[PDB]
Amino acid sequence: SAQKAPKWYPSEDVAALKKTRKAARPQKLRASLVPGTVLILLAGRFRGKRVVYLKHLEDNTLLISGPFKVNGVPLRRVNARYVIATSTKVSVEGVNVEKFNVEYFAKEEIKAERVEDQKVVDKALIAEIKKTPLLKQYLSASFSLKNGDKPHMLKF
Amino acid sequence: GIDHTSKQHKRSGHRTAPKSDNVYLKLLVKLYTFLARRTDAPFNKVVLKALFLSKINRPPVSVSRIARALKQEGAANKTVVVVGTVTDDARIFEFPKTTVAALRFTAGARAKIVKAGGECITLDQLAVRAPKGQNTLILRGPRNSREAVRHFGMGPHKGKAPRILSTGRKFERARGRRRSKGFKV
Amino acid sequence: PSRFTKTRKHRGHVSAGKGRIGKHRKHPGGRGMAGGQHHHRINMDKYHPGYFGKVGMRYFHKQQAHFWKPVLNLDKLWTLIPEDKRDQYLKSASKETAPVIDTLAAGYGKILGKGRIPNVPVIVKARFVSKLAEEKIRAAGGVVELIA
Amino acid sequence: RVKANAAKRAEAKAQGVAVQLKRQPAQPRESRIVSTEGNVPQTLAPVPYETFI
Amino acid sequence: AEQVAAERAARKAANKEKRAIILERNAAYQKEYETAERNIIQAKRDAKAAGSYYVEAQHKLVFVVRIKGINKIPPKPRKVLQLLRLTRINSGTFVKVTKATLELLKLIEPYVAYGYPSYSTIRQLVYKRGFGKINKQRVPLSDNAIIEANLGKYGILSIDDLIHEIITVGPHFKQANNFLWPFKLSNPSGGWGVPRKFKHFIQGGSFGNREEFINKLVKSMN
Amino acid sequence: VLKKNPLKNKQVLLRLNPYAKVFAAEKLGSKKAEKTGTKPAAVFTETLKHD
RNA sequence: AAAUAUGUAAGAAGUCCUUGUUACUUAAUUGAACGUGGACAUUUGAAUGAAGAGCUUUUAGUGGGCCAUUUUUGGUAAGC
RNA sequence: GGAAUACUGCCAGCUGGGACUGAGGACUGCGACGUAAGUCAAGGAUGCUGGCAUAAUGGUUAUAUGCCGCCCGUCUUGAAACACGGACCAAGGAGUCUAACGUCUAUGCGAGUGUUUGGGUGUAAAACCCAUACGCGUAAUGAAAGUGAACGUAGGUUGGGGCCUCGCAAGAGGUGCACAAUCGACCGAUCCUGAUGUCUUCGGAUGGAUUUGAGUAAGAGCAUAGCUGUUGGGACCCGAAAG
RNA sequence: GAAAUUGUUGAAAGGGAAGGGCAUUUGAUCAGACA
Ligand SMILES: [Mg+2]
Ligand SMILES: [Mg+2]
Ligand SMILES: [Mg+2]
Ligand SMILES: [Mg+2]
Ligand SMILES: [Mg+2]
Ligand SMILES: [Mg+2]
Ligand SMILES: [Mg+2]
Ligand SMILES: [Mg+2]
Ligand SMILES: [Mg+2]
Ligand SMILES: [Mg+2]
Ligand SMILES: [Mg+2]
Ligand SMILES: [Mg+2]
Ligand SMILES: [Mg+2]
Ligand SMILES: [Mg+2]
Ligand SMILES: [Mg+2]
Ligand SMILES: [Mg+2]
Ligand SMILES: [Mg+2]
Ligand SMILES: [Mg+2]
Ligand SMILES: [Mg+2]
Ligand SMILES: [Mg+2]
Ligand SMILES: [Mg+2]
Ligand SMILES: [Mg+2]
Ligand SMILES: [Mg+2]
Ligand SMILES: [Mg+2]
Ligand SMILES: [Mg+2]
Ligand SMILES: [Mg+2]
Ligand SMILES: [Mg+2]
Ligand SMILES: [Mg+2]
Ligand SMILES: [Mg+2]
Ligand SMILES: [Mg+2]
Ligand SMILES: [Mg+2]
Ligand SMILES: [Mg+2]
Ligand SMILES: [Mg+2]
Ligand SMILES: [Mg+2]
Ligand SMILES: [Mg+2]
Ligand SMILES: [Mg+2]
Ligand SMILES: [Mg+2]
Ligand SMILES: [Mg+2]
Ligand SMILES: [Mg+2]
Ligand SMILES: [Mg+2]
Ligand SMILES: [Mg+2]
Ligand SMILES: [Mg+2]
Ligand SMILES: [Mg+2]
Ligand SMILES: [Mg+2]
Ligand SMILES: [Mg+2]
Ligand SMILES: [Mg+2]
Ligand SMILES: [Mg+2]
Ligand SMILES: [Mg+2]
Ligand SMILES: [Mg+2]
Ligand SMILES: [Mg+2]
Ligand SMILES: [Mg+2]
Ligand SMILES: [Mg+2]
Ligand SMILES: [Mg+2]
Ligand SMILES: [Mg+2]
Ligand SMILES: [Mg+2]
Ligand SMILES: [Mg+2]
Ligand SMILES: [Mg+2]
Ligand SMILES: [Mg+2]
Ligand SMILES: [Mg+2]
Ligand SMILES: [Mg+2]
Ligand SMILES: [Mg+2]
Ligand SMILES: [Mg+2]
Ligand SMILES: [Mg+2]
Repeated sequence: SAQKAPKWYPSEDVAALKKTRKAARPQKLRASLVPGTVLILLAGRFRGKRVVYLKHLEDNTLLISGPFKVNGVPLRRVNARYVIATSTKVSVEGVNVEKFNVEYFAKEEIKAERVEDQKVVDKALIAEIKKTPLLKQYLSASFSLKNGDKPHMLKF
Repeated sequence: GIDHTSKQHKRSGHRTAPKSDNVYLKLLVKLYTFLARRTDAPFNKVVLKALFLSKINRPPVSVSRIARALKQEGAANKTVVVVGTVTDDARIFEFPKTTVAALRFTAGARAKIVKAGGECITLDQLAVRAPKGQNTLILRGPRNSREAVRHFGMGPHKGKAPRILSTGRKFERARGRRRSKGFKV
Repeated sequence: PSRFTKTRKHRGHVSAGKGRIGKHRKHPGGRGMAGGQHHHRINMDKYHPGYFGKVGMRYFHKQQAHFWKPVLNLDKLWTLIPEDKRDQYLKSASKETAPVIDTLAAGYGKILGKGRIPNVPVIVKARFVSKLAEEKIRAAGGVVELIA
Repeated sequence: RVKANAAKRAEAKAQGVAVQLKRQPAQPRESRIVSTEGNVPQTLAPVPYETFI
Repeated sequence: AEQVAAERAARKAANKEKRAIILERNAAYQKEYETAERNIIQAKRDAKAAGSYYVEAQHKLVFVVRIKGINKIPPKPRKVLQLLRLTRINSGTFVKVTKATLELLKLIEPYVAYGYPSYSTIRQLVYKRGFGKINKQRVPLSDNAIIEANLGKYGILSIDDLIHEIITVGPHFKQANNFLWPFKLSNPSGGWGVPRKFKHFIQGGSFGNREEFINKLVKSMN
Repeated sequence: VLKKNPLKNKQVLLRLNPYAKVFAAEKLGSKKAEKTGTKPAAVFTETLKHD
C-alpha cells in the first residue's frame, strides 16, 4: 500500500431535508401600481420607455404595453422593482386582458395570435389615450435624466 | 475581555480512565462505566474510579485486614470487594468463610480463603451477582504506610527521616540532632 | 530513549529551557558538597540535620558477623513449620508430643515477642529470647531450650 | 441574640408559628406624608462673599 | 401499546391547565401594577390638596451596568464588581437595595452606571436578553417550562412570574435574581450623551446613580 | 438552535405569556385613567411660587 | 483626636436540663476539665458571590527591575 | 373659566425604506389561527425566473494603486539604534552516555523479591533451565554494654465514602475501610521508683515522669522499565592569563 | 550535477534603496465542477 486506508468510512446515505416552514404568500404591490398607470421603464431592452400598466401576473410580473403602435413596445412582462410608477393614469375598463398569464409567455419570429392580441388591446387603449391631449406624444418619447434632475426630489 | 475570577481551561484533575494499558482492565472499566451510567447505585460509581487508581493509590488489602472487617457488627456475611491485589498473612491463625471480590489474589491469599472454604470472585463475577453492589463491604489498604511518605514534610521539628543511604552512627546524628552538638533538629 | 526526551522539544528555542538571564553555566554553587557550612547551610540543617561533627565510639576492625542475630517475632514462629505439618500440630496441642522448632536452623538468632500465638505447646530452640517471648511461649505450655 | 432567639421561638412555636429571626440590613424607608401645618417651608439661598478678620 | 395520543392526552391537557394558571396570574399582576401606580398618583394629589407632601418610599431595587473596561482597576472595587457579577463592560445585573449593598454600590460608582429600572425595561430586559443559569451553561429563557423547572420551587413558573419577582423585590428575590444570568447589553445606540464617560452623571459624565434616567440608557443598550 | 425575540416575534410572545392576547384585545396599553379634579391648597401654590 | 487602613465575632464543633469520672482543685462531691442520659431543625439565625471545596508530592525559571497617581526621606535641583 | 400645546414616560398600536446572515437536515417540543377539516411566520430559507457552462466565477502569480510596515539575533529597566555577531551559499555544528539517586508512572510477583558471579543447555554472544548463597525488605533504639513492640474486640473520641436496616419519598438509625484530628497503651534511650532473692553486691520485679527515637499498634516490599530531577565524570558547545 | 554566483534569451517594473501586510484593477497562468 501507498497509504494505509482509514478505519472508518462515511456513509454515503444522503439525508432528507428537515421539513421547512416557508409558505409562499402573495405579493401585495405598492399603492402606486394600479392598472392603467403609466410606468417609466428603468432598465432592460425598453429602458426609459413610457408605458401603460395592464395586469399583475401570477409570477409577480407586470403586464404592460406601449401601446406598440405608439412607442414600439409590445404586450410584455416587466418586473415591478424596475419601474417608476408615475402619477398619470388612463382608464383601462375597456381592455380585456383576462387571456394573459404566465403560460402565455412560454418560450417553447412572431405568432400571429400575439400580433392580433396586441392589436385588440392597443386599440382599446389608444381610444382612451386620445382623450387627454399630448399623452400619446408623452407615451411616444423616452424619459431621461436631464442635468439638474434629482430623482429623490422629483414627482413622477 | 473578562475579569476572570478563575483559571481558564482548567483540567478537572481526576483520572478519567486508567493510565494502565491492560485489555482486561479496560473491559472491567467498560463494564462498570455502563453500570455506573444506568444504575444510580453509588457502589458502581466508586468502583469505576478505583479502577483508574495508580498502583500507589491501590495499596494491597490483606487477608487479615479482611478477616477483621468481618468482625464488624452485623457484617460477617457481606462480600468484601477489593479493587486491587489481596495478599496473604500468616499472622492470623483462623480465617472466616466469606466471599472476596478483587483484582488479584496472591497465591497464598487465594489459598487461605479457599482453604477455609470461601470464594475468590473477579470484579465482573461480582457485578453479575450484585449489579447494585448489594451486600458488599468495600475495603482499601493503607496508603500512608508507603516507605516514601516517611520523608514527606522533612524539616526542622517535623520528625520525618532523612533521605539517607547508609545508616548508622556517624550518618546524620550529630550537629543539629542533639543538644550537645550545636543544637537539635 | 532519545526520541521521548525533552531536548528534542527544546530544539528551536534559544536557551534550551535554562533561561536567558541566569544561563546554564559550569558550576555556580561550587562542585559537589562544597559550602555545606556556608552558602549551602540552609539546605543542610533541614534536610540533613546531624551531618557535621561526631558522636560515639570509633570501633577499629569491626566485623559484622560477630553481631549476626536476625530477629524472629512470635508473630510468625509457626511459619517455620511446613504448612502440611503445621496444621497437624495446631490440632493436638500437647505435652508428650509438641513440635520442635530450631529457630537457629531457620537462621534466626533471637526470638522476640510481637503478638499472640495460639495455645498449642511449642518447643522452641533459640540462641536468645526476649523476656516476653519466652513468657508468651510458656503461657501456651511450651518451653524455650537454649542452643548454640 | 441566641438567648433571645430561643425565646421568640418558643413564644412563637407554642402559639401558632410565624417567626422571622434572622437579622436584616437597613431597609430603605417607606412612603410618608409630611405636613405643612405648623411648618411651611423656609426658603434659603446662598450667601455673598465676606471677610471678617 | 397506547401512549400514541393516550399519554399525549395526559400531557397536552396538563399543559393547558398550566397556561390557564399563567393567564390568570399575569392578569393579576396587571391589576397589581396599575392600582399600585395609580394609588401613588392619587397619593401625591391627595397630599397636595391637603397642603402636605407625599414623599415616596426610596427605591428598593436598582439596575447596574459595568461601564468601565477590565484593566487598571483597584483591588477593593474589583472584588465587588465580581461579587455583583459585573466582569465585563456593558453587562448588567439587578440589585436589591439595603445598607449592605448600598455600600457596595458606593464602592464601585466610578465604574458603573445604575438607576431605578421601570417595569417596561425589566420586561424587555428579561424577554430579550434574559438567560437562566442551569448547572451553569446559561440557557435562554424562550420557554416557560425552563423557568418552572428551576424556579418553580419558589412559586414562579413563567417569564412573567420572574419579572414579577424582580420588580416587586419578592420574598425570593435572591434565588430569582441569581437565576438570571448577567445581562449582556450592546453599547448604547444613541451614544452616551456626554463626551466623557468617567465622570459622575451629575458632573456631565456617565457613572453613578442617575436614577430614572437609567431606563433611557439601558433601553438604548438593550 | 436560534433565539427568538418575543418582543418582535408574535408567535413566541404568545407562547410565553398567554395574557398578551387579551392585553392587546382590550387595548390596555392605552388605558384611560379616571378623570378626577382635586386642587392643591394655596399653601402649596404659594410656596411653589414664593421666592 | 479623625478619614484610610486593622483584630475578633454573626451557631449542629450550637444553646438548655439531668447528674458520672479524677491522683488536679475546694472548708465542702465544692470546682475544673472530659463525659453518659434528655429538649429544639433549616428565617439554623446578616449581605453578595461561589465554572465547587480540601489535601499531597515533585520540579522549572526568577532572585540587576523600571514607571504612573497618591503618601514620602536626602538634595537648590535632576530624565537624580 | 375652559381648551390646546410643549416636555417626559408608556402601549403585549399599526406601518415604510436599507443592510448583513440562512447554521441545521425525516419525524419528535412550546404554541398560534380556525365551529371544524385544516392551516401557520410556532425546536435555523424556501418559492419563482434568468444568464453562463467557461477562464465567466475562483485560485495562483507579476505589476499598479490606497492605507499601513525600521534589522534580525542578543544581553538589558529600556535597541531600529551613534550597543555586539552577521558580505553570500552549501556541508558539518551544541543537554549526551555512564555510576548511584528523589518524586511520579506502567508491569511482574508479594512478606517477600531479584533466572543471566556462576551451572545446565542451545538452531550458539540469542532463546530456554537452575543449586547454593547474597542483596534489599520483613524491627526498632542506644555513644555503648545492651534491651526489644496487645490492659483492651490491637483502645476511646470526632468527621468519614460505601454498605446494612426502616420509610412510597424526605428522612431516621446500624456499621463504618482509606484518610484527618485528638486523647491514650506498647518497644528502645533518659530519669525516678527498687518487691521476691542474693557467692553482700549482685540481681532489677513493679509502678511512674512538662524528656526523647528515622519506632509497635492485622506487614508493603523487591525487581525491570520510562519521562523529569540530583551528584560525580571532558558533562550542553566553543574560550583564558597560568601551573 | 543543488546553492551562492554568472552569460544569453523572454516578460516586467524603476523621479534619493529594495523587500513586506490587507485589498482590488490589469496581464499571464491554472484546477475543479457542469452534464
Ligand atoms: Mg407549514
Ligand atoms: Mg405583500
Ligand atoms: Mg414612435
Ligand atoms: Mg516498616
Ligand atoms: Mg537546643
Ligand atoms: Mg536516561
Ligand atoms: Mg529514540
Ligand atoms: Mg518526537
Ligand atoms: Mg517544550
Ligand atoms: Mg521547536
Ligand atoms: Mg519559550
Ligand atoms: Mg528547565
Ligand atoms: Mg543565552
Ligand atoms: Mg561527614
Ligand atoms: Mg513481624
Ligand atoms: Mg446582586
Ligand atoms: Mg435609537
Ligand atoms: Mg448612528
Ligand atoms: Mg437618531
Ligand atoms: Mg473629547
Ligand atoms: Mg439594539
Ligand atoms: Mg475589614
Ligand atoms: Mg449564590
Ligand atoms: Mg459549582
Ligand atoms: Mg519550585
Ligand atoms: Mg526554586
Ligand atoms: Mg534558587
Ligand atoms: Mg542575575
Ligand atoms: Mg440551510
Ligand atoms: Mg443547511
Ligand atoms: Mg465556449
Ligand atoms: Mg476549466
Ligand atoms: Mg463567457
Ligand atoms: Mg509583488
Ligand atoms: Mg509608514
Ligand atoms: Mg548580547
Ligand atoms: Mg545599559
Ligand atoms: Mg543612538
Ligand atoms: Mg559584548
Ligand atoms: Mg561586523
Ligand atoms: Mg549568518
Ligand atoms: Mg545542515
Ligand atoms: Mg534450541
Ligand atoms: Mg558464541
Ligand atoms: Mg532445558
Ligand atoms: Mg551447588
Ligand atoms: Mg540487612
Ligand atoms: Mg529501613
Ligand atoms: Mg544490663
Ligand atoms: Mg544493635
Ligand atoms: Mg475521650
Ligand atoms: Mg449515620
Ligand atoms: Mg457509632
Ligand atoms: Mg516508653
Ligand atoms: Mg537518649
Ligand atoms: Mg531506620
Ligand atoms: Mg553534571
Ligand atoms: Mg592554556
Ligand atoms: Mg600553556
Ligand atoms: Mg599554582
Ligand atoms: Mg558530470
Ligand atoms: Mg513577469
Ligand atoms: Mg494579492
